[PDB]
Amino acid sequence: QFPRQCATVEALRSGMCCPDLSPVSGPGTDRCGSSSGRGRCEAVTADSRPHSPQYPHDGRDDREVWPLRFFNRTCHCNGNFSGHNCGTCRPGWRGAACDQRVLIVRRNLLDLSKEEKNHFVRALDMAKRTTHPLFVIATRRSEEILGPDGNTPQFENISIYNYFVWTHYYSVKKTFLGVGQESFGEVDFSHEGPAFLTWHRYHLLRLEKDMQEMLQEPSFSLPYWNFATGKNVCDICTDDLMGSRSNFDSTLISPNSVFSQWRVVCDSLEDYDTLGTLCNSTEDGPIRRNPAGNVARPMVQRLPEPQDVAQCLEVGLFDTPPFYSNSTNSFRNTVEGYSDPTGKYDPAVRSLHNLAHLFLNGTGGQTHLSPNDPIFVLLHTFTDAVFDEWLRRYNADISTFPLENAPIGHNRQYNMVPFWPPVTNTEMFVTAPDNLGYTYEIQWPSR
Ligand SMILES: *[C@@H]1O[C@H](CO[C@@H]2O[C@@H](C)[C@@H](O)[C@@H](O)[C@@H]2O)[C@@H](O[C@@H]2O[C@H](CO)[C@@H](O[C@@H]3O[C@H](CO[C@H]4O[C@H](CO)[C@@H](O)[C@H](O)[C@@H]4O)[C@@H](O)[C@H](O[C@H]4O[C@H](CO)[C@@H](O)[C@H](O)[C@@H]4O)[C@@H]3O)[C@H](O)[C@H]2NC(C)=O)[C@H](O)[C@H]1NC(C)=O
Ligand SMILES: *[C@@H]1O[C@H](CO)[C@@H](O[C@@H]2O[C@H](CO)[C@@H](O[C@@H]3O[C@H](CO[C@H]4O[C@H](CO)[C@@H](O)[C@H](O)[C@@H]4O)[C@@H](O)[C@H](O)[C@@H]3O)[C@H](O)[C@H]2NC(C)=O)[C@H](O)[C@H]1NC(C)=O
Ligand SMILES: *[C@@H]1O[C@H](CO)[C@@H](O[C@@H]2O[C@H](CO)[C@@H](O[C@@H]3O[C@H](CO)[C@@H](O)[C@H](O)[C@@H]3O)[C@H](O)[C@H]2NC(C)=O)[C@H](O)[C@H]1NC(C)=O
Ligand SMILES: *[C@@H]1O[C@H](CO[C@@H]2O[C@@H](C)[C@@H](O)[C@@H](O)[C@@H]2O)[C@@H](O[C@@H]2O[C@H](CO)[C@@H](O)[C@H](O)[C@H]2NC(C)=O)[C@H](O)[C@H]1NC(C)=O
Ligand SMILES: *[C@@H]1O[C@H](CO[C@@H]2O[C@@H](C)[C@@H](O)[C@@H](O)[C@@H]2O)[C@@H](O[C@@H]2O[C@H](CO)[C@@H](O)[C@H](O)[C@H]2NC(C)=O)[C@H](O)[C@H]1NC(C)=O
Ligand SMILES: *[C@@H]1O[C@H](CO)[C@@H](O)[C@H](O)[C@H]1NC(C)=O
Ligand SMILES: [Zn+2]
Ligand SMILES: [Zn+2]
Ligand SMILES: [Zn+2]
Ligand SMILES: [Zn+2]
Ligand SMILES: [Zn+2]
Repeated sequence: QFPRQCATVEALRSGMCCPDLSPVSGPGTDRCGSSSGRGRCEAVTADSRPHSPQYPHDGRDDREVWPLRFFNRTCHCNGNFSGHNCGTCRPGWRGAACDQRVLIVRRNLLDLSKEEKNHFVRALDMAKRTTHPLFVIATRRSEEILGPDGNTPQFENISIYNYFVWTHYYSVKKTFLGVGQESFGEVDFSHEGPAFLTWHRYHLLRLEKDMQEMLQEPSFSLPYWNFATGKNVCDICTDDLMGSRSNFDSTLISPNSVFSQWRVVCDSLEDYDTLGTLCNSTEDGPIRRNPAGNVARPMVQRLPEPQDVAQCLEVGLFDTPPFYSNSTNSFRNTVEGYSDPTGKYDPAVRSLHNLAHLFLNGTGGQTHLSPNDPIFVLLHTFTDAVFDEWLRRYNADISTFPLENAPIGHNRQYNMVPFWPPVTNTEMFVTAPDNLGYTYEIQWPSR
């Protein structure tokens, strides 16, 4: 989850992740672009406030108070600069002085031209195969991060797209259970709590930026899938888009799609939970997808109705106690899909976002794997657009987003795990057009 240049013995020893930008006088000369005034190496701010109760709780999880288990100093950027070394710009700005406004437009995948559809599928396929230029991932927990001989960092290179899968995995995986140790209650830093929407928004912003850099196309934008159609089919499961069903195995993707060649990451839960390792960059096994084919669970065999979206946008409180999968009259819990579209909780219901995932009946609907299916991108940009419209309706009213006692990872000033550099739920809780450099071309149902 860290810049390559800080995944070292010295950097972990110093507790500093403050890489050079333009070090002309030898190493360590231009930390955070300080020599041009772009930023400075400073102490990190991490959320101190208490999280909702956990039984048991020994507090040894590396994700608590992220990222202080690893680094306590980072680059704090000035003005409109940003990035791990202050070498780029805040979203909505570009140029060497980061003084030129930019606005990109996220569009319905089906409204794209034939040529733009092909461009998008080629870009995703390239992200799947190209090494992330900046980040490396840990294969081991903190206490074993330097290897058996105490001098070998257990980090691996990873593709742009696989890094997107890994960060989601790391946010949901179980805290490691030794011998004789009673099983902990489950935690989730990115679902089942108010950080659901701010977490997934940043996730997307980072993938978009990585792909813009990979293509050298500053204007590249992620499109969205309008899943609120009521349909009994996936209307983007064609061989020019996300891939139709294989005629040889109805849970596989058509071999006339590039996505039939993708192999998934993070699918060895049993090894992670027994050996106490983390997901590494080795791929293993194809995407499984089978839209509408969950015969056991019939409620999951049709997609959300258009009016499900108009209804959830009436729910006027962002979230409500106890800030969890059983909140009621919570906009967040409604869009996430644990409560019906009017606001009303009910443990049997699956709506909106959760329904879209479960409809896929495969890789796309297991929480540790789901981003391995690229439909995840398009389902999350749609979910984000609903979030953005709610932010516009209700003047970005953050007041019900709890400062304390939310499930771990979900307090308002938590650094969303495991993103780098540190970034709070607060920073994503803004209207995108004016604050984050992007808008959606979309029409809402008028009820
Ligand atoms: C910011 O980070 C600095 C730590 O760097 C890493 O990054 C953070 C994020 C964590 O991951 C951290 O674990 C990493 O090390 C941090 O400075 C570091 O602070 C630690 C904790 O105080 C220092 O270690 C302690 O040093 C004292 C005194 O130094 C002696 O060193 C040797 C012995 O090894 C001999 O020369 C003498 O005995 C010296 O007196 C030790 O007494 C102490 O040992 C005891 O505590 C540890 C656990 O803390 C036990 O395991 C031992 O058994 C002992 O009971 C520690 O080893 C470390 O030197 C220091 N590093 C540097 C480079 O300065 C800084 O404090 C953080 N800043 C803030 C604001 O938190
Ligand atoms: C995608 O959809 C598939 C079909 O809906 C999902 O598979 C089904 O998942 C359910 C829920 O876990 C399984 O239910 C269990 O069934 C066993 C009994 O097993 C046998 O059931 C029938 C006979 O009744 C038999 O024909 C099957 O071959 C099984 O051997 C119960 O004892 C358990 O308590 C539990 O209810 C189904 O078995 C399973 N069905 C099939 C056809 O596999 C699949 O999980 C979905 N995948 C994803 C990722 O969403
Ligand atoms: C990266 O992650 C993969 C997935 O966890 C690792 O591969 C897996 O490693 C385990 C443990 O070494 C293998 O299990 C063992 O297999 C032997 C031989 O069949 C068996 O006798 C043992 O009882 C044990 O179960 C597992 O098969 C293997 N799976 C795959 C896909 O190869 C891999 O080692 C990780 N890499 C690093 C650098 O940690
Ligand atoms: C992990 O990757 C680094 C960096 O790779 C470079 O940048 C990537 C984004 C991609 O573009 C690669 O094709 C690039 O090569 C590798 O770094 C090289 O490592 C060797 C020795 O390990 C060193 O001699 C080279 O000079 C390094 N180059 C740079 C730019 O740092 C590294 O090897 C990879 N690690 C493993 C285990 O494969
Ligand atoms: C809603 O469900 C919770 C479920 O338990 C916890 O909820 C979150 C805090 C989550 O982050 C996890 O730690 C847990 O799964 C119910 O919590 C219970 O609350 C009662 C009353 O306050 C308490 O005595 C219980 O011990 C809690 N449960 C556990 C597992 O300890 C909560 O009551 C539910 N509320 C509604 C309105 O249904
Ligand atoms: C930088 O960008 C923000 C984002 O909208 C803008 O509001 C602000 O006025 C800008 N300030 C500077 C330092 O130019
Ligand atoms: Zn804790
Ligand atoms: Zn998710
Ligand atoms: Zn291009
Ligand atoms: Zn209908
Ligand atoms: Zn999701």
